[PDB]
Amino acid sequence: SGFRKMAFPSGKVEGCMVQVTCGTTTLNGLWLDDVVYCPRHVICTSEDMLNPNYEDLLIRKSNHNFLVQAGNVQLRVIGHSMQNCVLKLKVDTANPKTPKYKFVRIQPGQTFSVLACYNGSPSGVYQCAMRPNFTIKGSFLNGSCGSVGFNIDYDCVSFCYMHHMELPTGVHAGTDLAGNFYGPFVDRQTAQAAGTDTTITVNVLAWLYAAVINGDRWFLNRFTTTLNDFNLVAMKYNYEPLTQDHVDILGPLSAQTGIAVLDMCASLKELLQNGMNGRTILGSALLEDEFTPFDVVRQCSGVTFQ
Amino acid sequence: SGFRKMAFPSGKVEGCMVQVTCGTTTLNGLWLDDVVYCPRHVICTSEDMLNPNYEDLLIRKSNHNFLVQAGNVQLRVIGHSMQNCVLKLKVDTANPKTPKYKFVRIQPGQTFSVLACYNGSPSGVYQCAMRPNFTIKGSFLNGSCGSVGFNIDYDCVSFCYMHHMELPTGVHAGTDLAGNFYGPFVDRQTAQAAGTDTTITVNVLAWLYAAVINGDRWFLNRFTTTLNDFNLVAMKYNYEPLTQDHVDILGPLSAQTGIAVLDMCASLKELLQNGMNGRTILGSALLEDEFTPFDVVRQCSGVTFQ
Ligand SMILES: *[C@](O)(C(=O)NCCCCCC)[C@H](C[C@@H]1CCNC1=O)NC(=O)[C@@H]1[C@@H]2[C@H](CN1C(=O)[C@@H](NC(=O)NC(C)(C)C)C(C)(C)C)C2(C)C
Ligand SMILES: *[C@](O)(C(=O)NCCCCCC)[C@H](C[C@@H]1CCNC1=O)NC(=O)[C@@H]1[C@@H]2[C@H](CN1C(=O)[C@@H](NC(=O)NC(C)(C)C)C(C)(C)C)C2(C)C
Repeated sequence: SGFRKMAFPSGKVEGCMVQVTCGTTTLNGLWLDDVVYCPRHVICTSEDMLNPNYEDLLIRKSNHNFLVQAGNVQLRVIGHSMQNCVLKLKVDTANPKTPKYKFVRIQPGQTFSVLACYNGSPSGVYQCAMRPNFTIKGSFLNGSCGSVGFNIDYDCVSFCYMHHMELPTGVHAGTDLAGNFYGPFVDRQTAQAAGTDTTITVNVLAWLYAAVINGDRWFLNRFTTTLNDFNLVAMKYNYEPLTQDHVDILGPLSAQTGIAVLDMCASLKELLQNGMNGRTILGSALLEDEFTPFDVVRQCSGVTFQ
Repeated sequence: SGFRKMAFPSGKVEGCMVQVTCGTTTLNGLWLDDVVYCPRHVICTSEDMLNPNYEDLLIRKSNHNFLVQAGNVQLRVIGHSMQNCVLKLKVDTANPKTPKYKFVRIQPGQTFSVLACYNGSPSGVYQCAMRPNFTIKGSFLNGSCGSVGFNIDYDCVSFCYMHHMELPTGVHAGTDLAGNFYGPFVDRQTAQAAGTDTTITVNVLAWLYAAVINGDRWFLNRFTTTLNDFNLVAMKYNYEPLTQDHVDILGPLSAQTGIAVLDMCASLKELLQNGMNGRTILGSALLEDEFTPFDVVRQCSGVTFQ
C-alpha cells in the first residue's frame, strides 16, 4: 500500500534529450528518428523578444546556424521547418534510442510526467496536471525550455507537452509537440495572464477513492447526493462541473471500493462545507486534484511498462 | 520558478532491473556488472515465512533453482552468496547498461528516489525520505520487493535502499544494498512496529527557504530565537532536535535569501504555535519535511546529471 505522486520512469525520454543552440540562445530539444523538436523562440534574440515575426526570422536562418549537441556528439542540421510554435530540425542521424512514441494533445485535467532538463541533460522528473486554465504548476528555471511532458502506455511514450515560458504568477505555459499552445498563450512578450483556475473535481474524487483503497475511511458518510445538487455545491467552491461521463469513468474505482460515485460526491460535499478539521487524507491537508482515475488504478493495481 | 517533489531521472536504474524467480516467489533484482542483488527472502516459501533460517535454506539451494529474467533474455546463475539480508547471484553475463555506481547507507532525514518495479519492469518513480524511525512512506504493492532507492550525483548512481516489507501501519522497511536493514526490523514475520516517528526539522527549514526563494514570503517575522529556545519548542511538537551542524548546512540557503537560520527558526516556531490559518506554503497546507537542504539548492539552481 501507500500512495505517492508517481511519475513514469523517464529513461525512454532521457535518451531523446539534446541541446539546441542558436545565436546566444541555448535550450533543450527532443530527438526522435532524424528530427529534433524545440521551441521556435530559439531563433529569437534579446530584442526580437517583444514582438517577433518568426516566419521572417526563420527565412533568415541557415542550417549551420543551429548547434545541436547530443551529449559529446554534434548533430548536423540538414533542414528546418516551423510547425506552429515548434521548430523541427532535420538532422543527418536517426536517434538509435528513439522509443515507440506518439504525439498527443491532452485535455485539461489530465496528468503527465515532466522531465526537467538544462543544456540537454535531465535534472529531475515530476508529475503535473494540465490545469483547467491550461497552465501547469511546474518547476522550471531559465534554460528549461524544450523539456517535455509525457505519459507511457505499455511500451509507447505519448508526448503531450513542451515547455516554453513562465507566467507572472509562477505557473507555466507550453505547447503540444505539434507546437500548438495549451490555452490562449502566445510565444511573445506581451501581457498575458493565466485566467482563473478551478479544481479538477473528477480527480479529487479519484483521490478520495485512492484514500479508501489505502485505509483512510474517515471522510465517508451515510449520505448521498444528486449530480445536480452536487454540482451546485461544486460551483460555489470553484470546482469543475462533474459530468455523467466523469461518473462513468469513476465506475471501476466505485466498484472496487463498493462506494457509489454519488455517495463519494456526498463525502466531497461535506469536506468542502466543513473543511478537514485538522485531519489529513493520504498525507495531505488539502484536497488533491492531480491524480486522474487512471492514475489511481495504475498505482493501486501495479501496472508496469515494458 | 516553482517547487515540486522531484525524483532523479530513473533511466540509469531502469537498465539494471531484472526479475528473480525461485520456487513460487517472484520479485525484482538489481543487475550490476555480473551480479544480481535481491532480497534473501526469495528463497522462502509460504511456510518458511514465519521464522526461517536463511543459512539452512540457502545451503539447500542450487544455482539452477534461480530464474533470473532480464527482459526476454534468461540469465544463468553461476554462483550465489548471502550478505546480511540480500542475496547476490553471480551470473555469466555482465550488464552492459551498468552505470557508474556506489552503495551508500544513508542517515535518517536524507531523501532518495524510488523506482517501483513489478516482475522486473519499472512502474513509476517517486521521491522518499528515510524517516527518523527508519521506515519510508512508500507506495509498494505485492511484487515490489527488490525495487531500489537511489540518488544520482553527476554521473554516479548511489544506491541506498532495497525494498523488503510493509509494516501494519502501511509504511515500508528495507535494507541498504549490502542487506543491512534500516532500523530494528528483520525479514521475518514476527511482531514488529515502526516506532514513534518525528518530523525532520532541518528539512522543514530547507523547505521554508525554498518557499522564500519562490516568493512565498508570508510566514516570516521580525523575531529571532536561540537554538536552545527553538529546540524546546521543537520537542513539544515532536520535531527532531536542530543541531549546530544543521545550522551550518542551512548556511548557503540562508545566505542566498538573506534570512539568518535562527530567524527562519523563529518563523517555524510561530507556524508550529499558530498553525497556518488556512494558508498554504508551496501548495501544501502542512509543513513539508521530505526536502533536504541539498534538494532545495539542486532544484532552485538547476543542477543536472550527465
Ligand atoms: C526558456 O526560453 C528557456 O529555458 N530558455 C533558455 C535560454 C534563455 C532564454 C531563451 C529565450 C524560458 C523558460 C522560463 C525561464 C524562467 N522560467 C521559465 O519557464 N522561457 C522564456 O524565457 C520565455 C521566452 C521569452 C520570455 N520567456 C519567459 O518565460 C518570460 N515570461 C514572460 O515574458 N511571460 C509573459 C510573456 C506572459 C509576460 C520570463 C520573464 C519568465 C523570462 C519567451 C516568452 C519567448
Ligand atoms: C515482497 O516480498 C514482494 O514484493 N514479493 C513478491 C512475491 C510475493 C511474496 C514474496 C515473499 C513483499 C512486498 C510487500 C507486499 C505488500 N507491500 C509490500 O511492501 N514483501 C513481503 O511480502 C514481506 C516478506 C514476508 C512478508 N512480507 C510483508 O511485507 C508482510 N508484512 C509483514 O509480515 N510485516 C511484519 C513482519 C512486520 C508483521 C505483508 C503482510 C505486508 C505481506 C517478508 C517479511 C519475509
